[PDB]
Amino acid sequence: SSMDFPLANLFFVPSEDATAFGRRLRAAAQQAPIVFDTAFGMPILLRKSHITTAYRDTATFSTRMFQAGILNGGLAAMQGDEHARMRRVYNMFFLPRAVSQYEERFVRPISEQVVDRLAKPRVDLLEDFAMELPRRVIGELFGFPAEKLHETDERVRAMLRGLVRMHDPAAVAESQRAYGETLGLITEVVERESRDTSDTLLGEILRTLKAEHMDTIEASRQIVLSLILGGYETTSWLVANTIHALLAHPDTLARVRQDPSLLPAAIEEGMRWCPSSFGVLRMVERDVRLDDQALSAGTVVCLAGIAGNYDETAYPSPEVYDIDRKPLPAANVFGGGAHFCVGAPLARMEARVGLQALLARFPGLRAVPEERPSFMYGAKDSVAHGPDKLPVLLHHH
Ligand code: HEM
Repeated sequence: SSMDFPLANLFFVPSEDATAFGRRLRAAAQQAPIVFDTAFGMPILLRKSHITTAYRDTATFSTRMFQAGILNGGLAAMQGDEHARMRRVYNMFFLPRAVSQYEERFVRPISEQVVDRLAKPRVDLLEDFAMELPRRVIGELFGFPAEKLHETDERVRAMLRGLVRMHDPAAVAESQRAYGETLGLITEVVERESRDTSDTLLGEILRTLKAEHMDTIEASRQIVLSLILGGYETTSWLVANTIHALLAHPDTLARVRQDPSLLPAAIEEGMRWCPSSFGVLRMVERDVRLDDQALSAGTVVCLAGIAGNYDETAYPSPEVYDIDRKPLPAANVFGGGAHFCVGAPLARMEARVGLQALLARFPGLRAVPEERPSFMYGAKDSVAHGPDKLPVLLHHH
């Protein structure tokens, strides 16, 4: 629902160049501050000043559109003080100390097992590594088998598609259907790990929720749901895009293999160069003017904060994957303001620890030379921008 905005098609466009997405967004930002994306179904805010303002004025740009779907009752759908309260609690699970504990207890072991398992006939690091690792990690946080989560794949994406394409009745309906079909699993996990007294990081989370007097069936389900949507599906694509960036720049890959301390930068520059999400959705709560542009109350819009990822003035030669950029580029993929991804520290860590294992174990790692991946937003019916595959050779050396 928009007005005088140029039509555009920025998201669902395949390209063999992983930079195409970023460039397109940037190119559109230079033509106009707001466009209407016909495939994505809403006005897209592209100018940094509009976006940074919008992240901070939550009463004008709210997350109330999430109150009408499966995320109702979760953190993202909360507003004002209710959100602040609950965010305080979600924050406790992602503190540096907690995140390191997860690294030693789960993510390092699991990443090593996942990687050794590849030493397989025809390796695709998307399905065999980037999807595998986060799924197994969530498996272990729940005390639940990873193969049972793997069968939720199509449901997890159906759930997510209805959170983005909410202008689409069928996507919304399938999102609800899929949640209902996954409620059993989610409730089971909650019951086992809220049990008498047992031991999963999930158990610790549920005991914390109770200690803070926020223990409800909805809250417990929503946390579990978060861990699935973010810590499994969304994290996968961040790992995939980072890998691709390294494979596509073998000098940089070599440097990183020789000095793993370069990994955090490799990941942050990854998020700039080849971002896995677009930003965020927001509901305009009052008629608002943004320079010459007008938006009506009731319009859902997208803040495409990644349109700055290719601003030459901030990141010269934006097409170039340069892990030496300093300061490191600001991570627009996690959103902004009060709703900024609370799981980021876990996600960044899974990527670091997973990649380090991979590069340690296969010095010979390289892309298969003329099977170029294809990139688009909507890859595999997800809500990520990502490759369709990442075929690799693990030797010579
Ligand atoms: C790794 C586990 C993850 C978990 C458990 C998780 C969880 C969450 C939660 C609960 C929120 C809502 C926070 C709030 O409203 O205050 C959130 C927001 C968000 N997360 Fe994640 N997340 C994860 C990973 C990721 C990854 C890898 C990405 C993107 C690459 C991502 C992108 C986002 C974005 C863009 C938002 C903002 C939505 C908004 O501001 O409206 N997250 N995450």
